[PDB]
Amino acid sequence: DMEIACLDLEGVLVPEIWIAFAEKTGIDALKATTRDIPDYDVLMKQRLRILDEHGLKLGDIQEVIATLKPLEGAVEFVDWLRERFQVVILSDTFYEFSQPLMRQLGFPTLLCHKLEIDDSDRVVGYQLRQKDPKRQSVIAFKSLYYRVIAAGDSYNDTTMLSEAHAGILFHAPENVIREFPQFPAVHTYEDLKREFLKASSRSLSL
Amino acid sequence: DMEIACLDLEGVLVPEIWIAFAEKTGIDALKATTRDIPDYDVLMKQRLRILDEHGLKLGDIQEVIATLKPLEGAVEFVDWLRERFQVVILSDTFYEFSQPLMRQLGFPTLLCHKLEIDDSDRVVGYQLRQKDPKRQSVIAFKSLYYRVIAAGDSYNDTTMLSEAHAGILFHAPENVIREFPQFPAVHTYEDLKREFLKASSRSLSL
Ligand SMILES: [Mg+2]
Ligand SMILES: [Mg+2]
Ligand SMILES: [Mg+2]
Ligand SMILES: [Mg+2]
Repeated sequence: DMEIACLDLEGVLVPEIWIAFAEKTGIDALKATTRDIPDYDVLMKQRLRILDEHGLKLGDIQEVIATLKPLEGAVEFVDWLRERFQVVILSDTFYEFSQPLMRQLGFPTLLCHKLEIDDSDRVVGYQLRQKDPKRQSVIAFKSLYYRVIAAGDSYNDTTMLSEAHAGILFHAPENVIREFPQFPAVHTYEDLKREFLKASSRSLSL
Repeated sequence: DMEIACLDLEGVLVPEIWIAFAEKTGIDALKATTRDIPDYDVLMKQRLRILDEHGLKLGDIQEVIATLKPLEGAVEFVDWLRERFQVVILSDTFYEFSQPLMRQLGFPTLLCHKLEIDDSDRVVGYQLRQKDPKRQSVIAFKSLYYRVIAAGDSYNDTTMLSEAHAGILFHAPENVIREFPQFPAVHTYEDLKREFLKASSRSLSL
């Protein structure tokens, strides 16, 4: 009966940060995701190039991300979940990029990657923490004898969902839902609550 | 590099929960200690029996514990820490006893043990998650390539502190302080902040 709820960040609790950053700054180029560029090391090399070409330092970038908001209903959902589970966020975001949004969620433990910042505050590099990081985080909780219930919205979440004791697709695209019928797929926070209740070994209230 | 701050709960952020609870009830028989009964299983079995004899269901217990508050300054300290680190609380108490205190700290991730609750809300047993749970939690975060900075107040916390990359003693007894000089020993939240800054590999502000 010892359970950790692991959540993806972008698309589950907050908007896709780079697309939202692109929308705020008018830099259309930054709307690009893995659907356009598969290799995260390349995409991260590129995104950082574009930022530097626009003279956007870390402080500048954080100013923009500070104007973003959690998805409607997301904070209430996190509050509900924290009353019932230990809540850990597993994301391929970066600490320095996501900080203003994480504050609005009450800074739940976040397991993600980091940036490399020079003495002039420029984003020159990044470090991926490890391979298959969300799956490996689930393994770490299993080593502590936790049952893990995980929710994610995209293909890059399916290893986490498969490794967990129970996985839930939230707001997932139809292709993903069709490819992974083993996970319940829901698209409202209330329904997501109900899937956490179904997956739990405990008797919990909605 | 990437840093998790692990905090012991009781004595660092909140009062010793069992002892405070037993005092608040006025029931002398609930006040027996590990000194009176050094076998923990026998002690816990006795506690559960006396609770039941006095009709104290989980809801009654939590109502009493909900009158406890975090130590003066602990709320601010947790907030300060969450701006700078990923924060995880480690404890040898039970989820059901800590829940009303955790709520007051914004429900940071808590890795601890669990009680067994029957359908009538009676406390009918307990489950320890694993041996040396705090030390093993540090090992789990190391398996995800985190550097761990830990703080604790007791002799038993020293396994956790030794396992961490940096350990800090907070409100520790003289015997612990002197036998473990490798951990800086402090007793105010401001000094605790300063020890987290010293232990960090990153440039962080007070
Ligand atoms: Mg996502
Ligand atoms: Mg999505
Ligand atoms: Mg303690
Ligand atoms: Mg103490």
